[PDB]
Order: sequence, then structure tokens, then C-alpha cells
Amino acid sequence: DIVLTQSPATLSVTPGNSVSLSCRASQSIGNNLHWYQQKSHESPRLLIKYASQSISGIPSRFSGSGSGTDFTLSINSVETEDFGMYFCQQSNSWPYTFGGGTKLEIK
Amino acid sequence: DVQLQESGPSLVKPSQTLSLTCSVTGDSITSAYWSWIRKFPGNRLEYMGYVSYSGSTYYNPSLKSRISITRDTSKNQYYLDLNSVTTEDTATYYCANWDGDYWGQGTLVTVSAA
Amino acid sequence: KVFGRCELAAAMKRHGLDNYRGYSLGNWVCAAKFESNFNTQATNRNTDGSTDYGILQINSRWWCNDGRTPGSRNLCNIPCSALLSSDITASVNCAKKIVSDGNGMNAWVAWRNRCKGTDVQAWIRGCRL
Repeated sequence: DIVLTQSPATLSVTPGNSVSLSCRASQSIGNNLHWYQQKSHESPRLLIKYASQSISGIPSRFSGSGSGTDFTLSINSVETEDFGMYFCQQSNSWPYTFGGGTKLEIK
Repeated sequence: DVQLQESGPSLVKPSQTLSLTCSVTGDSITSAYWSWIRKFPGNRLEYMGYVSYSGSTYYNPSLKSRISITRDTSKNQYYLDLNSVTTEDTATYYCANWDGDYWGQGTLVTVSAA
Repeated sequence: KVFGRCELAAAMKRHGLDNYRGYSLGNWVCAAKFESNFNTQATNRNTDGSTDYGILQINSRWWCNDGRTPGSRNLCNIPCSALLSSDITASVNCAKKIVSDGNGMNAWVAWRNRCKGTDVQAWIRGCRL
């Protein structure tokens, strides 16, 4: 299996700053990395697909980039609705896998 | 528009089979791609498997073949069967379409000797 | 747009098809060569009433919606017109979904008859990608 490692494990931010979260894959997975957000007491919500493809209905402050093995998710000026967990996942190979997650918190 | 919902027992005994149902409203389950995901205590997410258009299924090998995913075209539901549960199956189970844009709300299933 | 071979190889590699679910790069290039001769605007009317669109000849009965095919399921949630573009993005996104089924690349008939069992890596040889 493809192991996906995310960093930092925790990130505190005062609303209005910019942040970027990493996800490194143990093997090259091309562009096959997606990103999700999970707020408390809720279902994961698809934010970015295929490394950098925007998804209708989600704030434009979210953006992703990378390929191969190094991926990042950026948040332009964190809004308080953004705090929660962020997970990356690959679909290049079967079993699909998720990274350990980053917690985003008010500083 | 698509709506998904999990249902089943919230408490199970070790060694039985956990059975879960996902009701879909807003589109026929037939032919589409449908999945199951679980979140363990401690935030780890595990992709469990998916059923696809031909009826073929893909199961995570971490589940060592105790999983079955099945759909019933008439009631417009699809199912999760997980045999021999242990305390390591305690978790939040979600139903979701393959594309990842419609998720059910989740259902906490605890496995305890009770 | 009619793509060059090497030009298609490097594009598909940018779009994450090298080794996607077990199919090497050459598979995709060969498939596109026999399915549409690298022409992004190719269309074929089927005898069943469905049409096949674009560079990977994606079918209107199951995958995209052209608003003219009877048991249309639109499994890729996308108008068929979206696959007739010089940008290959929507075609690749749908193709990635089609191959994630147990039939794999066997959904594409030309690839099936002209590509499977052939040295498919020949299609990306002699290219800077």
C-alpha cells in the first residue's frame, strides 16, 4: 500500500492568515490525490479533486497543487468555518488510502 | 438531488456479523458506483470497498475477506456485511458514492461484550 | 485538436494516467490512437442510438449525457459536449472512472482488439515526456 503522510499534525492559526498543509505519498501517484474537510459531528466534504481541480460549491480560498509525491492544500485567509480536520486520499491504486489528517485550530 | 442514509444496530457483540444499510434517494443505485468508509476513534479513516457498474467489487485487504457489499435494486438500498466483528471494528461507518461528493451522515457502531 | 503521439503521451502523464489502477502509460496512448486517431473532436453514431465522444470515445448510453440517448445513465455526471474539447481533463476524469470497474480497459473495444496483448509501451518510446 501507498502510505500518505500529512504534516503538520496540528496547525493553529488566527483567522485571516494563510496556511498550507502537506501530504506526501510513499510512491508516485501522479495527480491522484484528493482533499477533504471534516468538521465536528459531520461527514467529510470533498474540497479538491485530482490535486488541483476546483469543485463547484466550495469557497475559492481553497486550492491545491503538486504531483508525483508532494501535494499541498492552501487556504487563503482562514475563515472560522474552516477549522476542523483535513485529510488527503489517493485513488491511484487499490486499496485507496487516506493520510493521518491535520487538525486546523483557532490560535 | 442525491440523499444517502445509514441505518443499523449501534451496539454489537463480538463475533457476530455487523449489517448496515444505506438508502439512496434522488437516483437509482443500479449501475452507479457505491462505497463504504469508516472512521475509527482517533480520526483514522479506512476506505472499506466499493461496488461498481458491472457489479464488480473491490474490498480493502485490511479486512481480510470478512466484508461483503451488496445492492438490492428494488428497495434502492445497498449493504455492508462484516463478519466476525471484534472491538477493533468499533467506529463511525459512512455510506458514500464513489465520486466522494455525497456522503450519508454516519452511524456509530460500538462492539462490546454487551 | 489532433494530438501528436509524443504530445499525447506527455499530456496523459501530466493528467496522471501512467500506472493508474494497474495500466501503464502506453495503454492509454494506444487506446486513443485506435479509438479516435488522437482527434479530440471525434464522434461516432452507434447503431443502438448512442454516440461515442472524443479522444477516448466515451459513450452516451452510460457515461456522459448528450440529451439524445434512451437509457442514459450519465455515470460521469457530464454533458457529452464537455468531452469534445482540446483540454483532455474531463475525458481523463471520466476514463479514470470507467477503468475503476472490474472490466478495466476492456470497456474500450479498439484497445481491446488492437492494444491488449501487444507491447503497449512501444507507444511512448522515442518521446521526451
